[PDB]
Amino acid sequence: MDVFMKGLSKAKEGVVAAAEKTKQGVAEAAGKTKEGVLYVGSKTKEGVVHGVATVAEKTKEQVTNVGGAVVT
Amino acid sequence: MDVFMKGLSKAKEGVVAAAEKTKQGVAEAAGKTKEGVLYVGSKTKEGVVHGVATVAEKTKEQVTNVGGAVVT
Amino acid sequence: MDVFMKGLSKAKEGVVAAAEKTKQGVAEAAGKTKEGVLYVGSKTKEGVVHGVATVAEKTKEQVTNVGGAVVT
Amino acid sequence: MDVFMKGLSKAKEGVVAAAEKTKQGVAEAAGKTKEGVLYVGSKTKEGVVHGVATVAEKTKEQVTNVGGAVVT
Amino acid sequence: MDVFMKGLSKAKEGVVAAAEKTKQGVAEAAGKTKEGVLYVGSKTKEGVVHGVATVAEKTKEQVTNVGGAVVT
Amino acid sequence: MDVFMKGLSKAKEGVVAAAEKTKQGVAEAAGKTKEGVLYVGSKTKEGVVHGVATVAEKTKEQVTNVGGAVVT
Repeated sequence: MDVFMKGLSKAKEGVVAAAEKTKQGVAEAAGKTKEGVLYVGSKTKEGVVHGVATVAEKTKEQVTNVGGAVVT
Repeated sequence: MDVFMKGLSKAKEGVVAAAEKTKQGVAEAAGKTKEGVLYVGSKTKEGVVHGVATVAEKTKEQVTNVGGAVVT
Repeated sequence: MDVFMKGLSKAKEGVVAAAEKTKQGVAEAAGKTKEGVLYVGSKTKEGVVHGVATVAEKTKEQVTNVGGAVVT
Repeated sequence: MDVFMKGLSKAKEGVVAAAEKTKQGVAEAAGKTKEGVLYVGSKTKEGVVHGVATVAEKTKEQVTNVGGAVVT
Repeated sequence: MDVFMKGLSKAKEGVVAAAEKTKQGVAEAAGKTKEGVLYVGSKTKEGVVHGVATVAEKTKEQVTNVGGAVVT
Repeated sequence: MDVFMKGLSKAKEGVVAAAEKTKQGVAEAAGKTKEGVLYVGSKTKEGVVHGVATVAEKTKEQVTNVGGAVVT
């Protein structure tokens, strides 16, 4: 539940770039997150949690652009 | 539950860049986070949590841009 | 639950850069965080937590930009 | 956005009564309430607010029952 | 945004009564309340707020019951 | 945003009563309350606030019960 607002992003002879909560080359395994969570008289059971992640880029001469400007 | 607001991002003969809570080349394993969490008369059980992560970039001549401007 | 506000980010013949709580080349394993967490008459049990993380960049001639400007 | 849950309300030779957030003989005028309200880059204007309320019961021998049991 | 939970309200040869956040004979005028309210880059204007309330019960021999048991 | 939890309210040859944040015979005028309120880069203007409240019960032989048991 994220809110993103941008009023009047004006650019003239320039660059108005903006990159929010971006993931790039990220490996996550068996993680638990909780935001704005309410438990009232509740029960929760959970067994073994097994997770494995991997991010392997073998790269050369890459131009990656998640938002913004790249002039090469 | 994050809120991102930007009013009048104006640029002229320049650069207005902005990068928020970005992850890049990040490895997370078996982590637990809690933000704004309320437990009321609740029970929670959890078994073994096994996690493994890996981020390996073998790279040369990379131009990565998550927001902003890159002029090369 | 983070709040990001920026009013009138104006740039002229210059650079207005901003990078918030960014992670880059970060390895986390079996960590527990708690922000604004309330326990009321609650029980919580947890088993063995096993985690392993790794971030290995073997790199040369990289131009990484998470927000801001990079002119090379 | 209220939640009301009742599990196994059992009664035997007795009374299981329950009255939640009830109003009775209540007068409200020109009040403003806000619960879980989020304003993001918003404008709000409001003129004169004129309100008048009145609750007048001229009564005798009344048996009022909002939930529960009344044995007279 | 209130939560009401009741597990196993059992009664035998007795009374299990419960009255939550009840108003009775209450007069409110020109009051402002705020619970869990977030303002982000917002403007709010408000004019004169005029309010008047009144609760007048001229009563005799009344049996009022908002939840619970009344045996008379 | 109030939370009300009750587990196993059992009664036998007795009384299990419970009254939470109840108002009765309460007069409020031009009051301002704030709970868990966050202002970020926000403006708020407010004019004259005029309020008047009144609670007048002229009563005899009243049996009022907001939760609990009344045996008369």
